[PDB]
Amino acid sequence: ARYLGPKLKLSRREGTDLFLKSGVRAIDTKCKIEQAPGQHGARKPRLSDYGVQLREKQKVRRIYGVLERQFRNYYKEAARLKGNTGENLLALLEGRLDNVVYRMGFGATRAEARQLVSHKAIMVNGRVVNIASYQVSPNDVVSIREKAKKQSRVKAALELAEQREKPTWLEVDAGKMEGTFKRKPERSDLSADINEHLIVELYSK
Amino acid sequence: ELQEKLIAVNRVSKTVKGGRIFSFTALTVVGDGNGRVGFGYGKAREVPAAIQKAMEKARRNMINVALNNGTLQHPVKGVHTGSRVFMQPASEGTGIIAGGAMRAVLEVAGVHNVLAKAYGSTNPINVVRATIDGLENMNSPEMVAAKRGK
Amino acid sequence: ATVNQLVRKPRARKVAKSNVPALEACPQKRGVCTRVYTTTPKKPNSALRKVCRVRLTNGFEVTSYIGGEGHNLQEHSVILIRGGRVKDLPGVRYHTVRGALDCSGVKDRKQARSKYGVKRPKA
Amino acid sequence: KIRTLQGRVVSDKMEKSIVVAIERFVKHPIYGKFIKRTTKLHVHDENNECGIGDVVEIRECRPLSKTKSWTLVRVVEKAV
Amino acid sequence: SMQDPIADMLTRIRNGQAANKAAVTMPSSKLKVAIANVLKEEGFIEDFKVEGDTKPELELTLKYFQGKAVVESIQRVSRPGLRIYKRKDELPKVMAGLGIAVVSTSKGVMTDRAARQAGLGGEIICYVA
RNA sequence: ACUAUGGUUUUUAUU
RNA sequence: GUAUGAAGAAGGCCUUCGGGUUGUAAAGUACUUUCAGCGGGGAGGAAGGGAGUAAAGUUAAUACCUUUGCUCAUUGACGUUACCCGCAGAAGAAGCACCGGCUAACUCCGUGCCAGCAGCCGCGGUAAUACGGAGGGUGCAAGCGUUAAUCGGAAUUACUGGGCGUAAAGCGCACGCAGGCGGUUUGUUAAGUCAGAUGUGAAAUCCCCGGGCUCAACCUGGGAACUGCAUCUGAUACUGGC
RNA sequence: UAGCUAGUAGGUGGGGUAACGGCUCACCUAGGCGACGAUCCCUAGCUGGUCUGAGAGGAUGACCAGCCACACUGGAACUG
Repeated sequence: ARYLGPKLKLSRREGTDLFLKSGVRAIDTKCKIEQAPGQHGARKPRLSDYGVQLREKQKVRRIYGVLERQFRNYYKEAARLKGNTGENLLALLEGRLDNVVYRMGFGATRAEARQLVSHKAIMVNGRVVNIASYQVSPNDVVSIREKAKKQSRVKAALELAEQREKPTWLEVDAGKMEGTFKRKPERSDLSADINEHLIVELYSK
Repeated sequence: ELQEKLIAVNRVSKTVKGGRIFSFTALTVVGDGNGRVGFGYGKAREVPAAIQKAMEKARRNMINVALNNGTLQHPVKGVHTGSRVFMQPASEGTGIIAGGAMRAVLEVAGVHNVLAKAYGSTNPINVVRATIDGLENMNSPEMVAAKRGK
Repeated sequence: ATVNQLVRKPRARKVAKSNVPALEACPQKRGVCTRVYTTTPKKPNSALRKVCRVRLTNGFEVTSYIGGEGHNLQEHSVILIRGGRVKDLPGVRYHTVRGALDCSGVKDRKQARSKYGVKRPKA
Repeated sequence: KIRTLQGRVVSDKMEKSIVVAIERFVKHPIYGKFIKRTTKLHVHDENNECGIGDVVEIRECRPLSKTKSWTLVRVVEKAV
Repeated sequence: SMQDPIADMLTRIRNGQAANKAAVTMPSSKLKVAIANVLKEEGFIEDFKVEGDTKPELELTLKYFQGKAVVESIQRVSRPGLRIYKRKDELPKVMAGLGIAVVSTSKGVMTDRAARQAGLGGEIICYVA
C-alpha cells in the first residue's frame, strides 16, 4: 500500500519533521512544526494509557515510511542474538535502501529515494533493485543509472547533502554518484527522537 | 531510581440517594526498575487521591528480588486465598507477553525476561498477593551453601 | 478423579450445532418468500417492526428480519436470506438482503452502501 | 531368536492341542500407566505330556488351525 | 491401609518444624534407611537410628538453624499408583543447580548427581533443595 | 369473632 | 505522479464569538515516464543426428558392430516472450469500511421514545460522538466490508491441570463373583525395565542459518523441531508372577 | 443394544492351492465366544502433511509426496 495525498499533513498529525515540503527554496522550512492538527488534535490527551506507545510507534513508523504489518516484521528480526528490540530495530530501519539513498543524498527525502528505487533507477553491487525495504550489507556499493544521473532532481539533492548531517557508517562521491556502505549503524552516532521505554510491550496489547 | 505503576481502578456502585458515590479503589505497584517491588491497594474519594492511598502500601512493603543473571533461578508457584500463580524465567523480551496485572509487577522490577500466569479462583486485588507469595517462596543464595554439613 | 478415570474416551464438550442449520454451512441462501408480519418490540423500545416468512431451496421455512426503510415484498418472487441475529425481533435468527434478488430496494446514501445495496451516481 | 511366551495350562483334554493363559503388561500409547492384561492362547501339542496349572513355553511359527499359528516348545519346571 | 514404604516418611520430615521438634519416629524399612543415609550425607538430618528385630522402628534427628527449620523444600513429584522413571541422560534438574533429585538405581538409593556420575537411570523418588 | 389487594420505572465527568 | 505555489483563493465545517480548520490540498508555473499502450532488436531451454578427423577394439583398426577428443553447421510449442533500445503526454489508474465503550478515530445540524441503529451493555423525549444529514478523523488499499466453517481464549473436559458437607457431583444402605491394591527370608520367571552392538523419527515444510532468480514466493546447501524408536547378544538390582 | 454360536468348537479321512488354514468336501463327538465392548447397528480411505496453539490438545487427510480401493450395478471365466 501507499498514502498518495497532502504530504505536510503527515508531519503535522505525527508532530515530527519528515523533511517533506521544505528545502533550499523555503524559509524556516515553512512546515509549521509543533502547531497542533485540526480542532480536536489541538486539545489535551485523555491517556488510555496505550495511546502514548501508539503515538511513539506511529512516529518511528512514519519517519522511515513503514507500514504496520511490515513494522511487526522489523520488531521480530530486531530481537535476534539478544540485540535489544529498542536498539537493533533502529539499526534495521536506518539500514533500509530507501533511507540509505536519502543519507547518500541522491534524493531530498526518503519518499524521493523510494520513488528512485521503485522506478528502477538505483543499483546495488552493479545490479538493479526495485525493493525499497532492501537491507543494505557491510562493504557493499550503491549506484544510480545514467537516465536519472542526467536530471537536476538528484544533483540538487547532493548540493543539499553538503549543508546536512553526514553519517559515519557510509561514504559517497557526488561527481560519479556512487557510495560505499561500510558497517552496521550503531547507537554512538545514530540519534533517535523517541523514548526507548515506550517500545517494550508492543503488539502484546 | 524510582518506578510507580497503576494497574486498575474500581468505583463503588452505591447510590447515596444524592447520586452514584465518588468513592474509588485503586490497585498499584512501586519499585526501582532495577530489582525491587512492593504492592499497593487503597480506597479514597476520587481517583487522584485513591492512587496515593494505594501507593501508601506499596512503599511500606517493598522487597528486593533474588535474580541470577538478570532473571529468576527456577520456576516457582505462589498462593493467596482463591488465587494461584506460576512464574518462570525466560529470555530477553519473552516475558512480556504477560497481561497488564503481571506486566506492571515485572516492569517496576525492570524485568522483561520472566513469564507469569494466574490460575484458580482469581480476584483482581488478590492475584498480586499470590505473585508476591511466589517471590517470598523464590529461593535466594542465603542458606543453600551453608547447610550440607559438617 | 482417580488415575483409573478420564482414559480411553475424551469426555463431553460444547457444540455450535449450528444455531442456524437451515443455511447448510453457508452464510446465505435464497428462498421464495410468502408472508410479511408486524412484530412487537422488547419493553425498553417503542416501535412496530417487519419480519418475513421464507421457504428456502432445501424446503426449510424460516422467519427473517427486515432492516432499513420500507417494503414492497411479493409472493414467490424470491429473496436472499443471511445468517445473523437481532435479538430485538421475536423467534428470528436470520436477516434479509436488499441489494440482492427481487427484494425491496433502497436509495440516497453517502456512508454505508455495501448494506442495503446502493449504487453511487456518476452522471 | 524367535519370539516366545510363558503361561499356565488351563485345558488339556484335547488330543492335539492345549489352552494356555497369558498375563502381560500393556499401556495406553500416550496416557501411560502399564497394567496387566489376561488373554488366552490355543497351542498345538502332539506330545501330550503337559498337566493343568503347569507353566509352558510357546511360540508363533506357522498356521496349524483356524486363525492360529501358536505351537508348544517345553515345560519350565514340570510341576505335578 | 499401608501401600508404599515412604508415603508416611516425607510428611513426618515436613511436619513438627513450627514446634521445632529435634526428633521424629516412624516404622522402619530397607528403603527408609537407604534414604536416611543420603539425607544425612546431604545434611538434611543430623542422625538416624534403627531399633528392633521383627518390626523395627526408625528415629531421625531433625536439623535446625537460627529461628528456622533446614528442610524447607521436600516433595515426591510422583505417586505410588503412577510412578516416574527417567533415562541416564534425562534425570531432573532442581532449582537450576541449587537442589537435587533422589533416584532408586540398580545399585541403590543415590542423588541424580551420583546416578549421572555412574551413567545410570532409574525411578525418581524425591525432590529436595 | 373478625382481611383480599396495588401491573411497569429514574438522576454527571472530572483534576 | 514530482517540485513550487498564500489577499492561505472559489466552495465546505466547527465557532467559550475570543476565532479555528479542510490545506500546500487546488489553480497558477516548472520537472520526469516506473508501470500500461504502439514501434525495433533479441538470450537459454538443443541432446542426439549430419560432415570432417583419430583408435595397440574383435576380425581385416578407413566394412558392420563399437570408442574417445577437437571443429563446422543446426533442431523452440512457450513467444504478438525474458531482456535491451525508441514515441507523444500526467498522461490511462481510488475506493469502500470504521469513529458510544471494549478496540483506532469527534463534533454540529435535523429528528425528539418517533423513525432507525443491532457482538454485549445499550443508543432514541431539546446540542443524541450510537438514528437521518454533513464536515473533520481512522484502519486498509484495488480492493473494502458483512456473515459462515474450524482452532485459540477453554481448567467450559482438567495428560500439562480440576471438582464431590452445602452453592453442582459420595452409590440410600449391604455382602463380595470378574478387576485392582497389599509385610518378611531365600530362590526362580524375563511380561514391564536395563546394558553392549546395530538401525532410526525420511523428502518438501513451520523454527534457525547460507545460496540460485531483486527482497522473496519457489528451488536448493547445512542446523534445529519432530517431548519418537526397530532387531539381536546378554543382565536380574526394581515392579508384577510362581 | 448384554448377550452370541451350532463349519460353531474339539477329533477322523479326503479334495484343492505357488504355498498355508474348517481354504474346502464328507463323518465322530459337544465344545467354543463376549465387556480392550462380542451380538446388532451407524459412519469412515491411511500416513507424511496442512489449519490452529507455547505446546499438549483440536480440525482435516483435497491442491506437494507415497500407499490402498474401484470401473454404470453385480457377477462368472480365460490369457499371463
